[PDB]
Amino acid sequence: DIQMTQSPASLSASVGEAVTITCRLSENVYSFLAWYQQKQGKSPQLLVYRAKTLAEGVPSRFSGSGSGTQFSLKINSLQPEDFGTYYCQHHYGTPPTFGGGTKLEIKRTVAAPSVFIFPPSDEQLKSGTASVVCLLNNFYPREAKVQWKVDNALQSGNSQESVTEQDSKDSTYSLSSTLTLSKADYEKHKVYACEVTHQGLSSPVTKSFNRGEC
Amino acid sequence: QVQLQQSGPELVKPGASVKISCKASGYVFSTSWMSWVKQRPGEGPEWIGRIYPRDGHSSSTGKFKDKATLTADKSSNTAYIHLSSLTSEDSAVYFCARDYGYYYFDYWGQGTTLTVSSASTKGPSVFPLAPSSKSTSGGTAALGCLVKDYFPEPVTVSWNSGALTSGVHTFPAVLQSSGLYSLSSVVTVPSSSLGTQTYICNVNHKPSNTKVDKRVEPKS
Amino acid sequence: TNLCPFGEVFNATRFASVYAWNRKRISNCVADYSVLYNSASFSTFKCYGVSPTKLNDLCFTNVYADSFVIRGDEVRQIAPGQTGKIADYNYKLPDDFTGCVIAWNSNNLDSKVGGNYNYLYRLFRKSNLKPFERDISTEIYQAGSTPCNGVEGFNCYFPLQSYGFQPTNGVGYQPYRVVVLSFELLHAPATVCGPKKST
Ligand SMILES: *[C@@H]1O[C@H](CO)[C@@H](O[C@@H]2O[C@H](CO)[C@@H](O)[C@H](O)[C@H]2NC(C)=O)[C@H](O)[C@H]1NC(C)=O
Repeated sequence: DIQMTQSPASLSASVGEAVTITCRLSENVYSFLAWYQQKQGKSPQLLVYRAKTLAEGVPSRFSGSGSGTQFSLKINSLQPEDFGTYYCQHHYGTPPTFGGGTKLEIKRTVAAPSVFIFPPSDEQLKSGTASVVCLLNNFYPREAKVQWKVDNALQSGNSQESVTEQDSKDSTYSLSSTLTLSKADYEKHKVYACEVTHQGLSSPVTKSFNRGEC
Repeated sequence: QVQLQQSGPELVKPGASVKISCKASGYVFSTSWMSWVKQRPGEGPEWIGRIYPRDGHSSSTGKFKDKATLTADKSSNTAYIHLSSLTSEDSAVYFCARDYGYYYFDYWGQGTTLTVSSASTKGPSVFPLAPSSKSTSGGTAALGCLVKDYFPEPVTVSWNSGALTSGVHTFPAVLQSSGLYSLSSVVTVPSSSLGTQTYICNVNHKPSNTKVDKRVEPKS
Repeated sequence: TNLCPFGEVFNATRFASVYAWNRKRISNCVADYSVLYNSASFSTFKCYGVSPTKLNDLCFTNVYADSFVIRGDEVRQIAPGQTGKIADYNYKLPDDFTGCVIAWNSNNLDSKVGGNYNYLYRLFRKSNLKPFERDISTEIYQAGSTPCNGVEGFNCYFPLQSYGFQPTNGVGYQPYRVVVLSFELLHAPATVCGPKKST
């Protein structure tokens, strides 16, 4: 088995910019290297084969070069929909092996999150649990801090987050954090808030509700 | 033209077997090979093996020589992969790809997710994320649906049966400590529309055949 | 076992002249090149674009088998990016060539007492040949500004000359039989593949 190594592991760049990623192989494969793009929840899609041959439907912006043990992929001008993981794969006999990927993010102008908060449904409360949801919408960069405060007390161990993939047009991320509490616990405290720190916000913004529509 | 439709997601108890299928169209099924690729979350793809439907010959890697067997029905143009003695390490996404023989893959299936769990199918509870009451300057409001305590994945959420798609964000499911999954979908809508328009999330968890359409509207 | 008919290419009783080189397309077969590579009977076996060990592991759309006869010192010209009368005017290989050049000595079969003049080569040509181009024209070569008018003359010559191929000519002027295997990789189903690695 040939072993393969891509650089960078990770990369951010703005629309219209030019990008080169590289692949490095244990063995001489001559020309038998392929390149794929992949996105979350979706299959990989061939971009290049035989080191240079562009696949059908692939924009002219994509370009493959290299030989032997060293190979490269270039995009002459980035587009908002070019985010994803980029894999190289020799196709020089059994077994065909892949690289570990390169994660391309689109860099863009800093954007501040729109923060919203959602108290537990009456129905969920009957169930015996309370879920409080904090939403951060359409922000760049991805890095953001959510602090859960109840009656101004910091909360740990009861929050889970998930983030969306970069928007194909907006190039923004969105995030959600959820606080899970037994009903009795939720009944003990009065004010539930989330506090967002992000590069777009000069000071952390807070969004709060008084339990019971108080 | 060329399409490869794989079977749906599969939950299987440890130590069992499973047969995943790939139905091919748009090309001579017999002149081309069909490769199978495994991908784990957070990892690159991994080639399993290929089958040549005309003569029926299969090739695989050492690792997958015993786990996986590959078959091809030229009557229905369907390639199959059979995985045996299933462990948790086997749980993954499995893609069928068309191989002209050169070991690059120009056309891929949609993948099939294999969950190998002693756990049991559980239905989602759908709770609303009602619209907040605020000044609504700029006229952007948010609303959504919380899909909670379901196993296994996935869950599909649509808004107004596909009619609403703009500003919709459905977040990746997180694994809770209970081992059940939880997920939210939200959308950003005009504030003025809140009274006039009705917003409904259709949530379908096919493993338990749970279809729930929940309406979301401001409380009290 | 639908083995590739390499043997009719290699073991043909008679071989082309270089200017009128012969080509056989090979397809829908199994190709074991490894038995061919480790043979002392081949004095040349050079592969470009591929490795001799991997040749059984690779699959190709089609294989082309070009064969001719040249003299020993000219075999060096049958590599990619070479220059000379044979490479410029008779048989030219691409710079991106993918395949194997094979050659062996043929003095016992392709020599005669007066030396065999049946094998010919192109001495003069107005332009260098493109890769995989064949030119069998016998038109008179107009080096000078004189209108040749199909007449052999002082500044007007016949394009094809002949080898001696005397049995006693000595290595490097002796006849050598060449087989070029080029590997065609197209965006299409493979038809020539290596032996099954089940072994
Ligand atoms: C040309 O013919 C010779 C026979 O004179 C072939 O040589 C034999 O090939 C078989 C395999 O096909 C071997 O098992 C024998 O040991 C070979 N014999 C000798 C004396 O070498 C040869 O294979 C033919 N050439 C090609 C290219 O097929």
